[PDB]
Amino acid sequence: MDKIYIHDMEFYGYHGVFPEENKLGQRFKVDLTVELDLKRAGESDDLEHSVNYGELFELCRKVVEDRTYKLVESIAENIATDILKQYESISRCTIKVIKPDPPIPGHYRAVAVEITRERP
Amino acid sequence: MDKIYIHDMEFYGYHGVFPEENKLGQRFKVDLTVELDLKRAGESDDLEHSVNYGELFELCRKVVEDRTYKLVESIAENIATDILKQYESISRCTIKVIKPDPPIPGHYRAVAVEITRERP
Amino acid sequence: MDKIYIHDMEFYGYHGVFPEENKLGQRFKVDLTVELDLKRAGESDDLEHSVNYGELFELCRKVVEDRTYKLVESIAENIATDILKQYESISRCTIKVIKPDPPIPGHYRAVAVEITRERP
Amino acid sequence: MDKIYIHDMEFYGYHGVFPEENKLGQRFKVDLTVELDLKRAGESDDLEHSVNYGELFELCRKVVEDRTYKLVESIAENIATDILKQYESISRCTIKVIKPDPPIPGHYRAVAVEITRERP
Amino acid sequence: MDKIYIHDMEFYGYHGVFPEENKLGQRFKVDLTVELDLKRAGESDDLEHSVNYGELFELCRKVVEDRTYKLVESIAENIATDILKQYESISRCTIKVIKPDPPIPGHYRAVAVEITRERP
Amino acid sequence: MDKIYIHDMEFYGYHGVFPEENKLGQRFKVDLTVELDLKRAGESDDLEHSVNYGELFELCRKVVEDRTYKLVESIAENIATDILKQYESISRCTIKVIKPDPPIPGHYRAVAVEITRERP
Amino acid sequence: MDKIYIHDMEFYGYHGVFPEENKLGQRFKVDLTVELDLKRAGESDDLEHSVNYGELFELCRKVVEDRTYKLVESIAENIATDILKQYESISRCTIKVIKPDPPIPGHYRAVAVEITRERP
Amino acid sequence: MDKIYIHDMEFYGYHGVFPEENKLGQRFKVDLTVELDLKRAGESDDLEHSVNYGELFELCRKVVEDRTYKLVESIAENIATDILKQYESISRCTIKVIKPDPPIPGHYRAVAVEITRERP
Repeated sequence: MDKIYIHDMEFYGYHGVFPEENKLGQRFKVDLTVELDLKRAGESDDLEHSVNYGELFELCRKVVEDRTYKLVESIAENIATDILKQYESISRCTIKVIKPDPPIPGHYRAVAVEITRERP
Repeated sequence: MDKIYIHDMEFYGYHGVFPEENKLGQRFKVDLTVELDLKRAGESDDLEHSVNYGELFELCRKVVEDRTYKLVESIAENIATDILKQYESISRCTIKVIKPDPPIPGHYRAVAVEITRERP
Repeated sequence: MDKIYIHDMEFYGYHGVFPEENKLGQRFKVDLTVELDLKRAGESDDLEHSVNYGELFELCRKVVEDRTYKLVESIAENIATDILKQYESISRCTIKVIKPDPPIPGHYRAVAVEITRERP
Repeated sequence: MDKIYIHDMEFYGYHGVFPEENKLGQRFKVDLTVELDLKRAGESDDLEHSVNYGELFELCRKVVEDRTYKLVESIAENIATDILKQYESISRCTIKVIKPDPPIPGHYRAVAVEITRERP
Repeated sequence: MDKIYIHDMEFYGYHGVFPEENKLGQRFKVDLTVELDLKRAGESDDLEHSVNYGELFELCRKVVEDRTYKLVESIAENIATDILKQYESISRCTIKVIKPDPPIPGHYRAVAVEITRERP
Repeated sequence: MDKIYIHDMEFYGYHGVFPEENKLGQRFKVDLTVELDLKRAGESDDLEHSVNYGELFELCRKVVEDRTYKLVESIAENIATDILKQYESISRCTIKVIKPDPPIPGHYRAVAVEITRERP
Repeated sequence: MDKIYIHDMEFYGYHGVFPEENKLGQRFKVDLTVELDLKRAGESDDLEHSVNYGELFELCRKVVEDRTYKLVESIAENIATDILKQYESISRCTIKVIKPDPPIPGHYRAVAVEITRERP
Repeated sequence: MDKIYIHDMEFYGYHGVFPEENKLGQRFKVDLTVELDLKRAGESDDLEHSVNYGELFELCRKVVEDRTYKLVESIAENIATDILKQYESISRCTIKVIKPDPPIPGHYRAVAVEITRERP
């Protein structure tokens, strides 16, 4: 189905299991995909037949920056949950939450969680 | 099925919902995928058994640069529509339209719309 | 299904078919994907309802750096095997092992092996 | 199924429709994916239960550099054809041939053709 | 002399000569370099003898995001001036203010201004 | 002195010694640096005391795309000359003209020429 | 003079002023440059007349990973000092210590310190 | 003075002190800069007054791929020497020879040597 993307949103949050992460904080990145039929929007050039991605950004901003969880998994679930609650037009969404600088002695690009959620 | 790609075409257009975007303009990027059986072209080395991607580029150039819409969704729909009208050989096409520098206070790589279209 | 990623882990190992590779060694990179239902972890914000990716990293570290095989294929199989043995919560995993600097006179980015493994 | 990759092989060839491309030549890039069950190779650490990707590279080198076609589509077909002829172990392969610097006045990253081929 | 760098700070600001830029805003990037004797700090491992680069970031964040000018030149002049004003130990500084997405119809990576300042 | 940059302007031109290049064309890139006192502009926030870099882009776009030379050296000389001719406040400039895709059989990122010019 | 470089060495260390950084750790990067006359080595193809850069790496790995300081300035000072101490043929060196992921709430690529050292 | 660059030439060579490197080989990269007066060439658009950079590439390809040394220092010395020997108009040159994949157990981007040469 037609999809809207928001690529590589960068936030600074305080999520983590260690209390030392809650004090220091670190970068968190989010990739967003929402599914929805967008033919009526492109047919009509009318934004009410689509979804404002500027709001989609503010949703992820609040979950990552205005809150503090232990698991990045909780970030993905609350982001996806809040997407499906407020946009009935969206049928399904895939949320990827990236932790690029975790306290994992080693060498890597990032660790990440990725979920797909739809309504029952 | 066999596919032709045109990766990361960069245009400068004036699409957007805000009138201040229509005056200033901004970058727009398009990723194109068309589906079509290309065995006969590779078997014969004859361009009429394939599709000239140089024309495929000019199609996207006109829709993004020679026109001004409100929604990038309308860019993807008109690009895909004009592909399917003029190339009967193409069975299906996926159009991705990227807005890398939208007026969204925040931090991200881009927002994008992506559709898949075929004939009825 | 919900997935955990570990992107682009870089190790230095001594795997290879040529004995001259076993003496010199070279870079090896691993991309990891594990499948598992992570709703209960995001619902509860409790790490025991998910998998510690810091351990997931140490698993790949041992297979690539604490051992020496002939084939990178054996790296992917042992990494995936050791994932499925120790985490019953993981249903399926996809392992990609990258050899970026092989003794292949030519020009390329990398050669890689990629497998998907689940329990019988 | 298990897969072997060769990422972003760079060659210099003389393929093209215009005679001016046949004289000047240009860069050509190839991404290769072959499908084959690699458990027996990783189980045994024995290269005869897998495929030498160094030969896989030389196959693409000859088709792109030792020959001159009109269409890049013919490059993908002959590469895939020669893969399936010489390696019965390979069940399916996907070939992507990239033309990064075509004579297309405009702005883009590349144009490319991508096919998937198996035995009848 | 010795140097401290703060590489590629990314902000969202509303600078610009045109009124449409002040309403819409756009990304702004800053590269910072300051010059000072760091030998005492490295020998003694004592921040008392160096400059907190977390403050240097806040100084830059202040000019770009807490203020709105017509010119990016004014960002560079006010960042620099604020530095020599507050840090006696800093002898010289080079400020580079990047406007990656200006309203210039064309194809480019960015435009920027760079200044170097010391005390008379 | 202080500096203005226009980083990685990308054009499509028909420069080249060989006649086949003039018919086919290829990408051309230009890095621009101009030197001038920017202190008045940053202090007063007044473009009257600086140089419109939107014009500096158009000057470069003029030489590369509105003209065809044999040498990229001629691009650099004509860009520079046009700058010192039109901008009294500019004391010195460095022009770098990149030919990323020349017809040189080989493996490389680009070839380029760079000149620096001031008034006698 | 002539120069040897060791570009973008990546380590994991526990440096930092805050106690939480010493417990958690983070990535540290180092760019190394040493200056020395290399003409004898290039003319004679004899390492006896140059410096083993495998040792230069181990010297850097020693300071970053075998030691823990408060300041990255101390990394640079101890790397440099260890170089001029052990390599008579090296006349001057420039050390740059990068902290890509400091606990600074904000958006940036990295912060770093850079020193240059010679003998009195 | 004015300059010509040949950026990131990639070769495959068999240089190295250890015998295992000579048997296996590895990538080698070269950055070239030559200095010369280019004003005549840019003013007259006449290659007669400049240097064919296609030859400069072949000179570099000659030393790296047609020869095998112990040291990368010898690559730089022989590339430079061959340049000042064959191009009277070139006043000075800087050669940088990159060994991206040396057999150093560790994590880094590359090691390299850089020399600058002029005539006595």
